[PDB]
Amino acid sequence: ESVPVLELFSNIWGAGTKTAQMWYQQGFRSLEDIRSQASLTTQQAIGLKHYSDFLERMPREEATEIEQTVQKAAQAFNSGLLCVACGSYRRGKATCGDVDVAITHPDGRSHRGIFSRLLDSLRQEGFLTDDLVSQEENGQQQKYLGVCRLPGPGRRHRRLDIIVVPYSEFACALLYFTGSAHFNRSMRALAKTKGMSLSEHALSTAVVRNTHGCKVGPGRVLPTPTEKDVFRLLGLPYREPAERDW
DNA sequence: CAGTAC
DNA sequence: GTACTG
Repeated sequence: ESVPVLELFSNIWGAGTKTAQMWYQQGFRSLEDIRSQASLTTQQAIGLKHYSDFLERMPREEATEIEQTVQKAAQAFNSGLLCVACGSYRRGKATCGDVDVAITHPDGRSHRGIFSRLLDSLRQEGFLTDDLVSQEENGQQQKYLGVCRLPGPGRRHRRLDIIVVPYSEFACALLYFTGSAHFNRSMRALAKTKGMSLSEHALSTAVVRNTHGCKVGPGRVLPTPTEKDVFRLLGLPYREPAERDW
């Protein structure tokens, strides 16, 4: 009966195995026990009150409405901005556990300062209901993880991820956000073999390494306007997102 | 460390 | 395999 309890606790957002185990040793057995007695982070507190909803996958159609809600608000600030949903949605599978949204501008200048008031604009609609994390200091990009909910009767809370990237990095950002995770690992794993490096920011060549293969060199960054450029520079056949669902 | 994003 | 903040 311990294993199921570790399952129950691990399905709380923000809680993993180490926390589930600690909660078990404290004698906690139910979600009610956790809510009333355990020390929760604001994250864990939010994931616990949205436990059922976060546990339910969403239809592709509803993920569209979520992206468009983001898209419309973002563009109101600017016509130029691109709001492309990634992750499970872009890979084209029928259900989504979350909605990943990448945002950029063709020029590479107009994207700055939007992130802060885009989030503010969404909160006024009543769209955003909770915030999980913010990474304002992330290179030239910002990432937000929060909880939204579409207008209307009988609607569930959903996990929402927003990142804002420069057009110089829009390629590797999409390559990261669409995934999948296993797919991203394998591709970056191949980069180490070829003496390169792949991040959500850029693909880099001439990357130095030591005897034990630990990285000591930043390498030089190769310009990649789109997803096909990085695929080509890696000596690999391009694959569509649907083909990326590993 | 632990948990998370893909 | 990278890369964040908690």
